Amino acid sequence: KLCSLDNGDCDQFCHEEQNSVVCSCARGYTLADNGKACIPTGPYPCGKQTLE
Amino acid sequence: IVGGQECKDGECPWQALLINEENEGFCGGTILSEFYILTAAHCLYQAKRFKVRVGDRNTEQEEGGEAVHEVEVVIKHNRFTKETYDFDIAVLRLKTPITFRMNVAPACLPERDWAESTLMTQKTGIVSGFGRTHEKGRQSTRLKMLEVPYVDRNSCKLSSSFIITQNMFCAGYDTKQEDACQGDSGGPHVTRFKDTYFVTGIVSWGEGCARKGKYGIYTKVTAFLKWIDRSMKT
Ligand SMILES: CN(C)Cc1nccn1-c1ccc(NC(=O)c2cc(C(F)(F)F)nn2-c2ccc3onc(N)c3c2)c(F)c1
Repeated sequence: KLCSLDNGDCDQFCHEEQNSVVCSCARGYTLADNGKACIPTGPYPCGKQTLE
Repeated sequence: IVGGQECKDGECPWQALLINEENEGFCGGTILSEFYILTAAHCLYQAKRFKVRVGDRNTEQEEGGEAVHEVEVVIKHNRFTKETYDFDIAVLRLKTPITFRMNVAPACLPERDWAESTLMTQKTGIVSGFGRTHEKGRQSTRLKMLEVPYVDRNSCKLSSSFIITQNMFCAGYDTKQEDACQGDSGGPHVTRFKDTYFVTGIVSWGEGCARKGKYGIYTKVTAFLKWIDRSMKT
């Protein structure tokens, strides 16, 4: 079910284009090489509780 | 916040507090970026002059991470009206950038379509603030957070004495004694997805707090994402 099926396996945003899932991230994140995971570009990325 | 628990160290880093001249909070806000705060438009009618404090969890002590910021620009939605509380949204641009650190970090702005299908369909959202802890009591000196269920739109419209427009949504409990309250207005309503929190609403209003058969009414952020994008340039 694409994006309906476990968020299309995306860490964040999921889009259905040509019966294919397309993952994307929030500002401040970089889509990982697998095209699914979102990696923080710098310190204190949005949406993350602070640990340090 | 009625019920719920304290925000522990680093748990609600996106919480902002609008403070008046007497240096006391009267509303909340959400950190969107180093320069922008998201709050309720109706809060701009609660003080002639105000600033924004971030990184605070206890108003009685100096936890060291607190930082007060002067507002450079107030961007209130022109369609807001206190007659209906519709379009209860505003963006504040700070004069100096917020330096992120422990207890000071932004919440993520989601994309509308994804947020409405995935985030707003989750069982719950998280609301937080320094507002009243009971309808007839005082504002808390401690930042609280509360997990609030998304409420069925029909149910909530039936429960309201006032019109729930397309820019509002309900969250909270029918009878359970937990709810946002006076003073939390303008504060964050975020939804957690895979350990990342996205802004989904703005504390707006409610007929009392934690009253039986009443829900907390929030501004539907996903309906203003394009508006927020544009405001974050003014
Ligand atoms: C101004 N008129 C026209 C009434 C109106 N028209 C449309 C909506 N409303 C409307 C109804 C009730 C309220 N009145 C509160 O909003 C309120 C009063 C108090 C108390 F403590 F009683 F003074 N507390 N609130 C409050 C604030 C933020 C909240 O977030 N979630 C909640 N349940 C909640 C509750 C309002 F602020 C606007």
